Amino acid sequence: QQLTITNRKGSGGIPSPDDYPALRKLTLVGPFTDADLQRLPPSLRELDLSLCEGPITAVGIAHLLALPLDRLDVSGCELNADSARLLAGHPTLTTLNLRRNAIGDAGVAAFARNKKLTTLNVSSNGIGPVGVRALAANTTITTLDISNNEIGDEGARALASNTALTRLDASDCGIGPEGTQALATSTTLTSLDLSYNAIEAEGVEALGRNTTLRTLHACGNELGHREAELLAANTTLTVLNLSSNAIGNAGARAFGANTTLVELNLSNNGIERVPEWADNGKLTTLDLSNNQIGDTAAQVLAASHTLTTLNVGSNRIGDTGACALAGNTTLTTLNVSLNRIGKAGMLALATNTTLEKLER
Repeated sequence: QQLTITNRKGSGGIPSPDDYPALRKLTLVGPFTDADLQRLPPSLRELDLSLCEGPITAVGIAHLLALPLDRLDVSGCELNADSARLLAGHPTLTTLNLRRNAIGDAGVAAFARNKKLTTLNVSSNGIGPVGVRALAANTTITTLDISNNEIGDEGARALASNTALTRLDASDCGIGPEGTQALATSTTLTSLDLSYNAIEAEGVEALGRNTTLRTLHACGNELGHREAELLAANTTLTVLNLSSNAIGNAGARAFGANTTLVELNLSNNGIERVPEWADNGKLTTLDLSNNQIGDTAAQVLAASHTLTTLNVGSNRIGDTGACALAGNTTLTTLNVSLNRIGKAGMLALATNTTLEKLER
């Protein structure tokens, strides 16, 4: 019902459908040729050609069209816009990945016509803003990744005009404040990832004033505590992630008041003090890894009535904090990796029965 073939000596003959007619997944690894997948069993409903390194050309894709699978490679194999058009051709494919394939603008333009693809990943294919203007025409992909393609603010606006996309990853797309507000004004987007982007304070303010997003990523855009306050004010988001910023103690303190967020990842923000999240808040999943949390902040954290999933790896909590945390009977997933905790704290944690998963 599932296979993984990993030939590295030239190209291994594919097993005919006679060998096994009961197959859902095929994973292929190493160098291969196009006829190899020509012999593919129609039993197959999925196909991973990420790990293959062979010189697959448009002819491969062509033979694949026959297969009734609804899943495609996770990396492509230096496909060109030719295999992009060809792939939009595929009838049953509901999820296709094409990351790091460098099909031009033209290539992605093709999927503008697809009517079955619900989820497309065309990540770091060199797509300028014009393939975006093209592809935003689609009316069917509900989920789409344009990361590491330089789509400026115009590709941002283009996408903000689309009205089928509910999930858009746009990390490191060269977006700025303007395209950020463009996207902030959408009303199909429930979840959006503008990381490594250099959106500015104005873009953050746009997003703070949004009321249609439910999930938002802003990792590595240098957001300070101002941005943190702006965001924290937003009462509509349930899942926020601001890793690798400088939201400092002040931004943490801001989020302390937010009784609306459910999960909040504040890793790598140089936080030292943590505030007191409101009781009867909604936050249940806090991530504070790679901060500069001492034992004191661990005791504060340990006092939360609502947290059930705390991550506090790569910090400085010693035994006192490990104990205090262990006293928490409401937590159920606690990670305390890479800390300063010693055999006393290890024991103290061992006593805790309420906990379900623990990394130490």
